[PDB]
Amino acid sequence: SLHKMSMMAHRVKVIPYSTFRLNLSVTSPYNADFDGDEMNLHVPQSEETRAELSQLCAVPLQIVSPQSNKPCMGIVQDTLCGIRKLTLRDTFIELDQVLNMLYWVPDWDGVIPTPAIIKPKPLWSGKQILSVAIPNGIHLQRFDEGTTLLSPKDNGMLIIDGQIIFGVVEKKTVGSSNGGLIHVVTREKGPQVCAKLFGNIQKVVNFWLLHNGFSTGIGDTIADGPTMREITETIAEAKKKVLDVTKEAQANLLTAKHGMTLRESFEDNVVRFLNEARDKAGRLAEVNLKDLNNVKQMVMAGSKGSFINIAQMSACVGQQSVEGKRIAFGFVDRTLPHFSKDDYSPESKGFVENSYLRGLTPQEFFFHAMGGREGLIDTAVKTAETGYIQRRLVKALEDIMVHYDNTTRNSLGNVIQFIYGEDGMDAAHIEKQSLDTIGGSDAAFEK
Amino acid sequence: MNAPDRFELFLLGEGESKLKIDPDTKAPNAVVITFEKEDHTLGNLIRAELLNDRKVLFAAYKVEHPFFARFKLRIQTTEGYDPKDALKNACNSIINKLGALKTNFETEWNL
Amino acid sequence: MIVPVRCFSCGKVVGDKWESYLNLLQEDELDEGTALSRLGLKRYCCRRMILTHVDLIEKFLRYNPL
Amino acid sequence: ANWPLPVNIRRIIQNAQQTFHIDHTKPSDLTIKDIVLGVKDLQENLLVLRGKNEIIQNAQRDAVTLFCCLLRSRLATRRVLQEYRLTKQAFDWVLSNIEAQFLRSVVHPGEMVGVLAAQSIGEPATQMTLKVTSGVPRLKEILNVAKNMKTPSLTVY
Amino acid sequence: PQIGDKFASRHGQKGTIGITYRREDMPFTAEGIVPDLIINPHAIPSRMTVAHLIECLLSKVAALSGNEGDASPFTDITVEGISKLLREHGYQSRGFEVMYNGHTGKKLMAQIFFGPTYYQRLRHMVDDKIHARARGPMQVLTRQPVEGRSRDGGLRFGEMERDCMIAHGAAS
Amino acid sequence: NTLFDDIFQVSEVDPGRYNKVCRIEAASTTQDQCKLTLDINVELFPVAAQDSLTVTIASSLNLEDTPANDSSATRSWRPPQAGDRSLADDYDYVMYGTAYKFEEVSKDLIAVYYSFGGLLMRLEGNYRNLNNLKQENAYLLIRR
Amino acid sequence: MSEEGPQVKIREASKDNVDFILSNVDLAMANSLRRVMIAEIPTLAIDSVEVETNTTVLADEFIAHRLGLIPLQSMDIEQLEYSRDCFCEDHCDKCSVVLTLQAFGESESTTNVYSKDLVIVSNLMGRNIGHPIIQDKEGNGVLICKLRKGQELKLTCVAKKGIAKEHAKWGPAAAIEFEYDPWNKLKHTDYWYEQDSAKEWPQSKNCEYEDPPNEGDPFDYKAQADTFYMNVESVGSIPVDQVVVRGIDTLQKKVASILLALTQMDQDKV
Amino acid sequence: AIPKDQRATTPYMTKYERARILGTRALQISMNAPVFVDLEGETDPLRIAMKELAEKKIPLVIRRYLPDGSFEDWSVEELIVDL
Amino acid sequence: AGRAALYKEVYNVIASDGSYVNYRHMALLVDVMTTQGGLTSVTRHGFNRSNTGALMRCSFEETVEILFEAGASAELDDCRGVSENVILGQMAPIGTGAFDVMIDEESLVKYM
Amino acid sequence: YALATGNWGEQKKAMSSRAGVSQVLNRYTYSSTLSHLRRTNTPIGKLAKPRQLHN
Amino acid sequence: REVALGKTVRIRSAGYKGQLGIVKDVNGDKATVELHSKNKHITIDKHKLTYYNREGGEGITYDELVNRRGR
Amino acid sequence: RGNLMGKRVDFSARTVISGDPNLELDQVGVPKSIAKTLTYPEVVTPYNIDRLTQLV
Amino acid sequence: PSMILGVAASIIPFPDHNQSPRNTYQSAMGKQAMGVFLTNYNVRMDTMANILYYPQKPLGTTRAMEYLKFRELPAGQNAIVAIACYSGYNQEDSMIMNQSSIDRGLFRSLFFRSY
Amino acid sequence: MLRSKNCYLSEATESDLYKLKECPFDMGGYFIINGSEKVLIAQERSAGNIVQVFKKA
Ligand SMILES: [Mg+2]
Ligand SMILES: [Zn+2]
Ligand SMILES: [Zn+2]
Repeated sequence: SLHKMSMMAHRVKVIPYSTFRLNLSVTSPYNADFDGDEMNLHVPQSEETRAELSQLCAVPLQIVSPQSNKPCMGIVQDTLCGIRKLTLRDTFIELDQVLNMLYWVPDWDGVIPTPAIIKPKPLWSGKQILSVAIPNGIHLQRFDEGTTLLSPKDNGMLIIDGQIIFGVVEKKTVGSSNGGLIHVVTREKGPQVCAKLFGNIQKVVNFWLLHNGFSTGIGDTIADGPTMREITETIAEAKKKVLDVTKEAQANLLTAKHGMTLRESFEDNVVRFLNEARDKAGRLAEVNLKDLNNVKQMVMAGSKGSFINIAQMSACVGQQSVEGKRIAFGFVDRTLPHFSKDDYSPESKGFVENSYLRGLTPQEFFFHAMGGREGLIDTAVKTAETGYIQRRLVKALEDIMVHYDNTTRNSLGNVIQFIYGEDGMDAAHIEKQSLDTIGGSDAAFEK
Repeated sequence: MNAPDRFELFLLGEGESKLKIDPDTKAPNAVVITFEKEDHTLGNLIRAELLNDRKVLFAAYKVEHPFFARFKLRIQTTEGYDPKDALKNACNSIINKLGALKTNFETEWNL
Repeated sequence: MIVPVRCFSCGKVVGDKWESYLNLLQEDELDEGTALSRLGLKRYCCRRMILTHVDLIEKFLRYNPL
Repeated sequence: ANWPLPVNIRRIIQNAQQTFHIDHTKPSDLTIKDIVLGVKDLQENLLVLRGKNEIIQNAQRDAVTLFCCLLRSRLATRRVLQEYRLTKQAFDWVLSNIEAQFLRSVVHPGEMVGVLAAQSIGEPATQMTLKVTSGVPRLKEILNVAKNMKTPSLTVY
Repeated sequence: PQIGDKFASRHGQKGTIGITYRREDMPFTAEGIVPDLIINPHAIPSRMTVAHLIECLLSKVAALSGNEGDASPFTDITVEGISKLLREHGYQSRGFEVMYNGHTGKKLMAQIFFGPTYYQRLRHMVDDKIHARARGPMQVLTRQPVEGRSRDGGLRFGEMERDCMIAHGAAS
Repeated sequence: NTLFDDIFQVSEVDPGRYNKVCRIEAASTTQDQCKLTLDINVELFPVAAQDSLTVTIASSLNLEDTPANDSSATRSWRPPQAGDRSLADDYDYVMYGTAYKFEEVSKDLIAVYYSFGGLLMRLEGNYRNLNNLKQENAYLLIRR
Repeated sequence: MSEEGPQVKIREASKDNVDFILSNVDLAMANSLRRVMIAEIPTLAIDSVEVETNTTVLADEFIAHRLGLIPLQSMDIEQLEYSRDCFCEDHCDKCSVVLTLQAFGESESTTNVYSKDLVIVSNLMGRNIGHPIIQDKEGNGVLICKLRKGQELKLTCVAKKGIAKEHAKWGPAAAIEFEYDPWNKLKHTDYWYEQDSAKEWPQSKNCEYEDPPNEGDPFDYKAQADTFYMNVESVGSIPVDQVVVRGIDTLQKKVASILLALTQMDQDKV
Repeated sequence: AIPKDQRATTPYMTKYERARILGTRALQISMNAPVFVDLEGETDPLRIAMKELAEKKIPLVIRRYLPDGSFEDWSVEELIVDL
Repeated sequence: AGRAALYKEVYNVIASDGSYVNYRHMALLVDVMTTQGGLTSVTRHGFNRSNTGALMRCSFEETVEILFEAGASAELDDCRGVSENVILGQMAPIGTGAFDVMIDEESLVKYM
Repeated sequence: YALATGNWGEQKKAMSSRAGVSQVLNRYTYSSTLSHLRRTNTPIGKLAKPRQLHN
Repeated sequence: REVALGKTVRIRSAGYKGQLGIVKDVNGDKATVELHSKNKHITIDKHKLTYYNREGGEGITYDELVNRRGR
Repeated sequence: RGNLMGKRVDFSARTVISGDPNLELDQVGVPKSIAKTLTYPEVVTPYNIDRLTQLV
Repeated sequence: PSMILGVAASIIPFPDHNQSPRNTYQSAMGKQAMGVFLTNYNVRMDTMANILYYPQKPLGTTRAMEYLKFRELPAGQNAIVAIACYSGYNQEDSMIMNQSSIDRGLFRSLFFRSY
Repeated sequence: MLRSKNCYLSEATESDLYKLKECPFDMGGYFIINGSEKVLIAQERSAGNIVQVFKKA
């Protein structure tokens, strides 16, 4: 139980199977998955305890975390991908599916919205149904890069009277963002309204995704011939640059950066060149990928994956490193018995050229194994040290309270802060805002 | 052990009925019908046949949970047309179509 | 241990083809795929039922019974 | 310029504009004197301490300086009569909403601020990832107050 | 097997059964083949388990052809050869298949990856881990609930739970 | 009921990144100020470059039965039946949307932004007189 | 040609598979028919097993499951009442069929036990039910267990009526092929491709029964799915034609039951 | 000591105070105790407590303790409930 | 100046990965650690060597040494800390426990 | 006693002797038994260097 | 006192017709009878279920009260 | 710390968790056996006497 | 070069196409797989014993485990797996299993306990 | 330990192993004491008689 969101009060619903069932958006504060995790349940035994749990530890009352000043819950997993695909400009639904999707909304008033296109065939856009799920009275406006009132890239977001006008819905809108839809709904309406919005959005998106389909395959990580040729050319150019640097250094013509030896600067240059080559190859592979790619769709939605994963899976695996440095010489001036003495080539020092799809040679396989071992050891040590630090910090600040005179005092009564946060404001009721007076020029300010 | 019995998804128990109509106050001339022990087999057919009707302004069905074999059907019809009449007409049309299909299949298989 | 009676995926009865499959494999002298096709299994769901089945019943029967 | 602040004035004014159906063409009914007096009344109505002596009054006055700056920036006369054009009723509604939100945003006495701070600091430490020392060892040496850190540094301008 | 039983693949992809569907509700291909298991695609890109998909494709090709497939490391087997063999069998280069919804019968907009995959059943089952206590056996020294599920023990309220409840403000 | 009418010869159709929605640019073949940028579903209404498409903005789709006497708000749209003729019969592409922006381009040019669900339209007029009766939701009708 | 509704066209007939084309029908009816044929047809199968002696190397539950998975003849399943609807105590000749299996190991080599060794001891009263289904050329059947010398297997089974919804052992159909719109004329799916769609995606075997799409033609938004190609494979308990007829009859019975319930409740409430 | 009526705390009800009064009233109604509102078809003690608190009909007194030791009494009806 | 530098160092450590933490928590931590004239490390020799309650101090570390010192000296545990109430099994004066609820006669005779 | 308890030594001085030398053979699957029969342990009695994979 | 205690019984009617089990706990009218194949306990009326012999034989109804014996 | 700072309590349950998209945000699926095992005391009072008698 | 792996790592197919932590997790969790541990069972009295009903050899065999007798004593089954987002009930790490396959004897096993 | 020179199963064939109720796939290498199989885990230690020089803090 790291934070206060690790234990919250729910409502009992009896189910005919022997397993705890909870909403998907609730797992994020709990930091739990469904791979074998077990979680405890406590039952109050009195009326006052029940009332305290209902009015203080309820799930809707913990949407906004006072730690990061951001919501701790949001749309995750395949729901994010479904909401991104549904809101796309080219997504159109027919009457038969629209009626079912409208009926799936628990609090639908009973009014069928007018379809966007009526003359050739009645078609409803996905944004219309998503806005139907969104309660009325919420106005959200976000402008991304190159976003205008007629944005052609469908970026940003603009909501008027609970109706989506333009912009794809992604992690920046219904996720754990600063000024996302969840935060605005929680601040404007009650927490129960936010919970109902969560439920309605999840239901409609899940139904649409079930009746549409989404998958992934091996072919999503395969690039065309010219892209692989370009990646190979980039890798060869980087290797040639590294070889030239090594040749220059071996002739004592290299100049060492101030405060560094002749070896540290050379190693830094080598690792910088290798990292730049890997980044360029990954960017080329990502650019080559089409909009119908499943991995690209997952990455753009933000539900799972990243650019580095796509790079390592399609173009090239990054250089394996130990504690930030390359593979050390385990033998006498050698990394493996299969190499030669005093070899400083990138391949011999732990640089992987192939990708996961292409397969790894035994040497880079061993280097990757060493990197994974280092990662596992780091996690094992870090969890213990962080647990001890957290216990000490909790024990050292367990008696600090805010009294009725707006002063922060400990158990002994000593004054630590004459006003909480130097402003006397609750953390969960603070939003990031910009001050126009400080910025701008004198002429603009006067005008 | 919390395994539900396998016969509870198609056998009517005690105290519950196959059909249950409750009026809907959200929209005029709208009712909600709850079916017990069937799901996803005849509900789609009923919804499609109701959508084929011209005096039905709304027809949808949903299953609240896969654990329980039940679904709710909502029908909204034009003024002067009882939703039960529309349901009866859809059932009769389905019966006639199924009988015609069976007769045609038997005739084709006979040769 | 013993051959399954029915295919797990669809439900085709494959428990009566083990002896025929062995006889085809042991004297008819053809590869596994053609023997599976000759038996009557066209979907890989049914093919995997007897293609990747281990007959451990003989090992159990090797021990002296009561 | 982007800093966290209690009350979002922009959302309030946008909601007022949407719910009052401003014509954006007809002349406004507001007056400069009325706007200034309303702004001053709203500034004086923000209470965080609610004291009667001089010390508590001064503390309350100087504990809302940033919020007063933001309110003055967002409620200038030129801005009201040019960009965010509201009528008298809309202006009064905006002022009342701002006051209510500010009063509802004040901290509640009895909160366990120490435990909240400890958890809010310890969670990123557990979520922390893997030459200046940084990360878990640096946090540990800061908390333990080490007399001899591994990587001391200086910065001279 | 039931809901909650732990099942893991041969590439470190563990999981548990969340729901169980009958044959009719499961999606089906044009040949009437229904999958035994369904895995969310949101687990591949994060873990970069390409070997899972490669093994699935190789197993599908082997089942179609009837000859055992070789998956030994550092071999000459490539994805292109497996794709060519699958195309020769006449299914798909990348193993994608067209599936139909089991509820309405409508064709799915997105094609679904298909193919056999080796799976193992782990020793952890929900039936051996579910516990519930209400005024059970007592201890002798501390007069506190006993330890262990086999002895009808009670859950432990640790210091972390205590300080979390402190932060929540629920003193009662 | 009618609020706008022009020829609006189109040019430079942009396929974009989508497969069913295309963004087109047009220009009136009469007034020398009107410009129109609209996204349409080419799957249902294919459009080629250098084409004339008579556009029309109407407050309501009802015929002379109702002289655009407002009303017809949140009526729970019903499927069309036999008869019940409306203004959509004459045209081949009818869309319903919401106006959300009223930016003034210049001293005489004004711009009106419409959102037909996920599709946006930017109509620019002149003298604030041609596009004067544009206040709220309206129907867009396009004739070949 | 009986009525202007659904039409059929059989492409191939066999004792185990039937191929036909559905016409002038909607997607919902075809899907409902497929689902009913999958998991709605009553069938006779072994439900309860009594084990008297078991000296084999197989557990009792193993043999019970294997026997329950053995198909049985269900031609006259309509003449057998449900166990829950019968007035008997446990079972009788009018609601169940009793089968006894006895096996002993005499030869030195392994002695296999087949489904043909099952013997019906109850009175069928002329009904064509209870006979194990044998389709092998050698006429042996499903291999139940293997015995060596000195091992004996004596047990008694009872067969009861049931549907595939309660348990998968009552399913009469193995796999049902459902396909429509061989070409993407309705645009009901989006084809994943790398360089080309037609080249990468193989053509279905049903593409020869429909006209190929014409290039440079507008998308027909008024066209719906009306032609379906279905292939039904039977386990062996019930013939394929009888399987389809029973599926249609079961769907009709369900609709009629819904109508009867509606009429009865309308009468009661009025 | 009690600070007369020159009190200086907040004229509103905190979340903890709301929870405590709701729990105490719920327990009191759960036991056989008089109710000063029209049940109107409610039978859950907690909902009865919220109904009583809706128009400030709860005869409870809040005693806010200053850190020094002094305390001022605040009536439930005079406490503004905005949360 | 030391407190400001400590806050800057803590912020740099926290913001190194990219996570965001509200200023109030770090400010409270640095104010608590620098309440006296110098640093008070969060260790056995730091905050656990103050004039707080004996039970609360002993609950963290060195349980029997602190109790032995308290017994040798004259230590009175005024007992409004959370740890002491937890040990004694009483309602801690935190959250909902910071106030007492009383029933007035005038409201009873006025409501009824 | 040494083969059963796993403490290499006599009954006395058990706390000063190595523990875990003898373990019950893991028989859950063939692979588990094979892996258990080919296992080595490094008695360490905090340090990441001995746990890293060397060249 | 109660005859239905530790005697093998067969469940009649309902969804468990023909099942074999042994009654363990009997209280009032409902009788808790375990199941052989299924690892669950079902509570049914003692009158509904028939009574059999432990070794094996003919089955009888709840008339064992008159007989005051088994079999 | 093992008996006073933190102890073991009754009326607690623990089992493997699972996902359910059809459940609301503030809802937990409790198994029937766990619900039967756990109990909550209710004071016998008017407004619920009939329900309590039915449950008994 | 494939002989540098251990007994547990020799079971993983295509280990060079996988991340090293994934291989480590698979090697660690392989010992918990269910299967026929020995053919001597039914004659041995062990505290715990789990035997799969219908063990199946893997389709993607490796040359390394031919000498490990994995094909003679398999610890798993070959099941058709579809990677899709169906009904939203398999999110995070959950999976959807066919009821008909389970009823037909998929992944069921036996449990033996001795007192 | 099993399958040693002093064990009865060293020279046993497949038929003898089957007769003795022993699995032919068993590998041995463990000890059978008190009816429970025990396996000796290999212990890792630094090699002796090796001159090693290190740098102190
Ligand atoms: Mg987990
Ligand atoms: Zn099959
Ligand atoms: Zn009978």
